[PDB]
Amino acid sequence: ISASRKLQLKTLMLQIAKQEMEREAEERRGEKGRVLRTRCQPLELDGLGFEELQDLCRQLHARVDKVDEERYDVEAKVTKNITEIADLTQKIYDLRGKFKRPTLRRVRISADAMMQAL
Amino acid sequence: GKRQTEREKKKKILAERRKALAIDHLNEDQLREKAKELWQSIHNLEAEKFDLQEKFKQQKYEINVLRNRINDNQ
Amino acid sequence: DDIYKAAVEQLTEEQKNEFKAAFDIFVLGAEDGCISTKELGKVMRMLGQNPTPEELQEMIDEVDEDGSGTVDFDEFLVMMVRCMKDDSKGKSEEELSDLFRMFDKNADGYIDLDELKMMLQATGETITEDDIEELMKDGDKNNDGRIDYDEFLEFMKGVE
Amino acid sequence: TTALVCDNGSGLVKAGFAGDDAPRAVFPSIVGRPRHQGVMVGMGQKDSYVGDEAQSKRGILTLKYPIEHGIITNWDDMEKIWHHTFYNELRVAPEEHPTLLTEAPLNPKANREKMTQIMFETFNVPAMYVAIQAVLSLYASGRTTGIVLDSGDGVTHNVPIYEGYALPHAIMRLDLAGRDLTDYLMKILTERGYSFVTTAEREIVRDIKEKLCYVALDFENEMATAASSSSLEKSYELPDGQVITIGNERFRCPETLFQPSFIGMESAGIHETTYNSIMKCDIDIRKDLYANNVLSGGTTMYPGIADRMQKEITALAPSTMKIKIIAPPERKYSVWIGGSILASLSTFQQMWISKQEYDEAGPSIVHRKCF
Amino acid sequence: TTALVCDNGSGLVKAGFAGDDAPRAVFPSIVGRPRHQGVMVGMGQKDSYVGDEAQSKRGILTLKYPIEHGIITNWDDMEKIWHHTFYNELRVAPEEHPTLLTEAPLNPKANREKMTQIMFETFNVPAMYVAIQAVLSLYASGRTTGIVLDSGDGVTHNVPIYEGYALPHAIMRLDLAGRDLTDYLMKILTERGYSFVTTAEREIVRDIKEKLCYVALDFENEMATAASSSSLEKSYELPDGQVITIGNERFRCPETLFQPSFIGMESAGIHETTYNSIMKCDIDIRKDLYANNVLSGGTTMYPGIADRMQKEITALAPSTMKIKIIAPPERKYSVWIGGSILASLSTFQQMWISKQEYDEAGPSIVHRKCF
Ligand SMILES: Nc1ncnc2c1ncn2[C@@H]1O[C@H](COP(=O)(O)OP(=O)(O)O)[C@@H](O)[C@H]1O
Ligand SMILES: Nc1ncnc2c1ncn2[C@@H]1O[C@H](COP(=O)(O)OP(=O)(O)O)[C@@H](O)[C@H]1O
Ligand SMILES: [Mg+2]
Ligand SMILES: [Mg+2]
Repeated sequence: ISASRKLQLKTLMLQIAKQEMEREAEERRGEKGRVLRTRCQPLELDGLGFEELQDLCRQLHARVDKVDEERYDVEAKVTKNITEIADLTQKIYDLRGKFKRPTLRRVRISADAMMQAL
Repeated sequence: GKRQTEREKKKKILAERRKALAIDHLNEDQLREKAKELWQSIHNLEAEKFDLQEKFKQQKYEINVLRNRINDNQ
Repeated sequence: DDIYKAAVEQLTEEQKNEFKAAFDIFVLGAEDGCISTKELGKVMRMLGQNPTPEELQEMIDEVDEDGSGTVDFDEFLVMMVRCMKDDSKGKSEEELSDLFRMFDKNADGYIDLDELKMMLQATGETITEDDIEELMKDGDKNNDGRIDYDEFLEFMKGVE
Repeated sequence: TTALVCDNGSGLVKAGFAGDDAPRAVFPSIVGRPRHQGVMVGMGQKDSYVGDEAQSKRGILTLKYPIEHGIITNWDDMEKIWHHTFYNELRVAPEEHPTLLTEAPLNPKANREKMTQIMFETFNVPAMYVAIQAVLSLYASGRTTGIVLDSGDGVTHNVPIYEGYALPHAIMRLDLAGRDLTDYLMKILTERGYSFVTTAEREIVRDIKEKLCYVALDFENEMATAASSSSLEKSYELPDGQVITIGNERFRCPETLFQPSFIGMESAGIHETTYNSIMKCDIDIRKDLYANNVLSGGTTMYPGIADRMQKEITALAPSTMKIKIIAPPERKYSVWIGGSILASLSTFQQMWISKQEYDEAGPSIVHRKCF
Repeated sequence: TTALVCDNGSGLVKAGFAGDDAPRAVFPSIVGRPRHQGVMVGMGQKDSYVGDEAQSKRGILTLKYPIEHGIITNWDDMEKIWHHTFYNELRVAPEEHPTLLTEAPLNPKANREKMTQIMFETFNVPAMYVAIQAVLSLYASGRTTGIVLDSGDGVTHNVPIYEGYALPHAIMRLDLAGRDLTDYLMKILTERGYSFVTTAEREIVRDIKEKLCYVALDFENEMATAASSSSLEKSYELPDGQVITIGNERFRCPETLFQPSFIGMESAGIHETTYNSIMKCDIDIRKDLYANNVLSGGTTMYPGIADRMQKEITALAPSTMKIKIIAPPERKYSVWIGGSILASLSTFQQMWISKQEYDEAGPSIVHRKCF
C-alpha cells in the first residue's frame, strides 16, 4: 500500500491526459480545416461574362440562405442544450449541497479557547 | 405555440438575415471582388457551422453525463 | 521530492523564527545531535491542527531518505508547513471535466478496470500487481465495477 | 434513422428503438405529487415524480394513473410521462426520430387526435403512426391469421384477423382487465383482516396478485379442496414484515375473467366473448380461427390460463374442430415486439404521417387514408 | 453578518453564533430572588441573580424556572433570561444579528406569538425564525429520514420524518422528561432517610441523578440483584460532607421513562410511543424509520439506554425488520448543532421573518408561510 507513488501516478496521468487533450484538439482543428476546404469549394471566375456573374451570384445567395438556415437550426439546438445543461448542473449542485453542506462547520473554533475564563 | 409562433419567428429571422442583394448591375472588377468577398463569407459561415456542430456534440455528451450523474443518486 | 522544497521555499524567515521557537523543545539536549522524529507527533500539534496519524507516518518515513533518523530543519520545516494546506489549485473544474471526457473516450460515461488500465499503460509507467487493485478501490468507490463522475472527481480532487 | 416504437399501454409504458428483441425501458406509468408538508430545506424536493422513481418514494406520494381504460383522462400527466420517456429513459431527442404509438380498438376519436397533435406540436417529431394493439401482437407470433385476445391492464379486446384482412364487425372490446382484478383482490382480502386502502397500497396488492394468484382449471373442485385441506395457503411478506396467508383468494381473484358477474359486470367471460367473436365471422374461416387462437397482453400470464381457456372453448365449440391456444413465453412484450417488426419493414416505410401532411389537413389526418 | 442560534430549552439555555461546533455559553435557566433579609450595607446585593450566577449563591435564593413544560409561564423572567444571554454571555447587541429560536411541537400559539413580539419589540432584532426542536436534531445527524425522539428536560416529543417530508399526524408529544425524573428521584430518596425539600436542594438531587443513575437492561433481574448483593451501592458526597449511599434507587429513577405508571402518568413509555408513532406512518416507509431511529436531548444520556430501547423495540417490532438506534456522543447539543447548520445554509437565507413583514401583519405572521 504505497502512498507517495499514488500521487506520482496521479500527476503523471494528469500530464498525459493534458497532452492527449492538446493533441486531440490539434487533430480536431486540422480535420475541421480539411473539411472546410473540401466542402467550400474554391472557384475562379477570371475573364467571364456578366450572365455567368449573375448565375454565380444567385447560386452564392442561395447557398448563403441555406447556410444561414443551418446556422439558425444548430443555434437553436445549442441554445436548448445550454438550457438543459444549466438546469442539470443546477440540480446536481443542489444534490451535492444537500449531501455535503451539513458536513461543513467551524469545528473547535472557540471551545478549546475556554480554558480558565470561569 | 410553435405552430405559427416558431414558424413566424424563424421566417422573420430569415427575412432580417438577408442583407442587400444588388450587385450584377455594376462594373466587372468590383463585382468579382465582392463575389470573392461573399465566397469568403460563406467559407466563414461554414466554418462556424462546423464549430457549432462540434459544440453541440460536446454539449450533448455533457448532457448524457449529467443525466448519468442524476440517475446515479439511487 | 524536491518539489516540496520549492513549495516550502516561499516561506521566508518569518515562519522560520516561529518554527525554530517551536523546535527548540525538540532539541532539549543530552544528545549526540541525531535529532530523531520522536517529538514530531506533538510538535505538529504545537498549534492544535493535526492530520491523520497515517499521513504523519508517511511524512516521517518519506523524509530522511538516507535513513539517518535525522530530521533536518529543512525537512522539519517542509513537513510542518505540510500540515498547512499546500496544493497547486488542482487544475480546473472545466479542465477536470475535459480530462474525464478524454478519460471516457469510449463515450460510455463510465470507466472500468480496462479503461484506466490502458490509460496508464499508455503512460508507460511500471505498475505492480499489488497496484491496479489499489487503483480499483480508489476509483470504484461505489464497488459497482466502474468509475463514475463523482468517483473520478474525488479521485482527482484538487490534485496538482 | 431509427424509429421509436413507443407503446403507451395502461400500467406499464414500454419503449425502445425499432429492430430489437425487447423494449429498452419498461416502467410504470404513474405520476405522483407529494401530499405531506415537508420540513427539510434544500432537500431538492420535486413537485412530481413520474415513472419508476415514484415506485420508490410511494410512501409519501399519491400515485394516479393518467390512463383509465385505454382512453387518456389527464392530458397534462400523459404529456409529462411522454417527456420523461423520451428524455430520461431513452435520452434521444424526438426531433430526429419517427414514433409508432399504439391504441386500443374502438377508442374515442378525440383521444387519438389529441395524441397526434401533441406528438407533432410539443415534441415535434418528424412523423408518427398509430396502430391497433392487436395487429402487432399478431405480427409478433409470425402468423397471418388468427384471433388475438389482448388482455392488457386497462381493457381486454379481441380482434379476429384472417389472411391479413381484419374483420371490423367482429371486434369485441370488454373493459375488464388487470386493474379491476387488482381492485377485486383488494376487496376480497378484507375477508381475512388485511385492509389496503391507500393508493400506494394498491401497488402492494398488485404485487400479491402477480406473485401468488393463479387460474384454476376447474373452479368448483378448487373451491371444495381449499375449504377442506390447507395445501393451498401460500404466505407472503409485506414491505414491513407481518406475513399474510392467502387461502382461496388465490384462484378467486383471476376467476373474475371467466365470470365477470363477480365484480357486478353483466357481460360474459373472456372464454365466451372469444367464441362469440368467432361466430360473428364467416362460416368458412372459423376452422382457421379455432386453430390459431392467440393470447397476448400482461394479464394472460396467470399460471394455468392457457388450459382453462382451451377447456372452456372446447366445451363451447363443435366437437370436430381442433382448438389450439398459442401462448408464447414472451407474452407481456408481444405487442411491442410486433411493433418493432412492423416499424422495421421496408414496405411500411411510406405509411408514416409526414409532418407536411399534418400541416395541410390538421390533426384529423389520422382518420384518413394514413390510418 | 452572523446569525445568533439561541435555543431556549427548559433547564439549560444554549446559545452561540451560527457556524461553530458547540454553543458558546451554556448555563441553567433559573432566576432566583433572595429570600432572607440582608444586614450588610453596601454589599452590592442585586434583586435577581439569573443564569449561572444563581447556581453559586443558591444557598440563599429561591430558584424558579421560567419554563415549565416547553411553554413559558412567566414572561418577565424569560425576558430577563434573554437579556442576560444576549448582553453578558455573548456580549453582542441584538440590533445587528438575526436570531433562530427553537420551540417544541404542539405548543400553544400564544407562546410563539409572544416570543416573536418580544424579540421584535424589546430586543429589536433584524429578523427571527422559529424552528421545531426535532428537525434540527435530524439535521445534526446528517440524515434526511428517521424518527427522532428528543427527550429534553421539559417535554419528550417524537417527530417522524421521511425524505424531508414531516408527517404532522404522527407526532406523539409526552410531558414526562428530566424534571419529573428529578422529582421522582427526590421522592424515592426519602426511603433511606435523606430528605431534600428546598428548591435549592432540587439541584443537588439533579446532580445525583446525572452522576449516578443508569438505565437497567432488564428491570426485574436488576431489582433481584440489588436486593441480594451489594455491588450496586455507590456513594456520593453532599456539598457539605455526610456521604450518602444510593442502592436500587440508581436504576429505578430513570426506569420511569419506560413505565410512566411510576409517577402516576397513564401513558406508555418512550419505548412504546416510538412504535406507535411509527405505526401511524404509511406502510412503505416503516422500514426506513425502523432503521434510522435517532436519539437526542439531554435525558437520553443515561448509560445503557441505547440498548434497553433497542431491546424493547425489537420485542415490539416484526422480527424481520432491522432496528438501529443512532446515539451520537454529542447528544446534548444535537439540537443546537443542527440549528447552527440550518442557519449557515444559503438556501435558508430567505426564510427569515423580516421586520418589515412583521410590521405589516403583526405577530400572527409566524403561523403564516414564514413558519
Ligand atoms: N407475471 C404476471 N402475472 C400475473 N399478472 C401480471 C403479470 N405481469 C403483469 N400482470 C398484470 O398485467 C398488468 C400489465 O399489463 P400490460 O400488458 O403491461 O398492460 P398494457 O397493455 O397497458 O401494457 C399489470 O397491471 C399486472 O396486473
Ligand atoms: N449526563 C447526563 N446524564 C443524565 N441526565 C442528564 C445528563 N445531562 C443532562 N441530563 C438531564 O437532562 C436535562 C438537560 O436537558 P437539555 O437537553 O438541556 O434540555 P433542553 O431540551 O431544555 O435543553 C437536565 O435537567 C438533566 O436532568
Ligand atoms: Mg397492451
Ligand atoms: Mg431540547
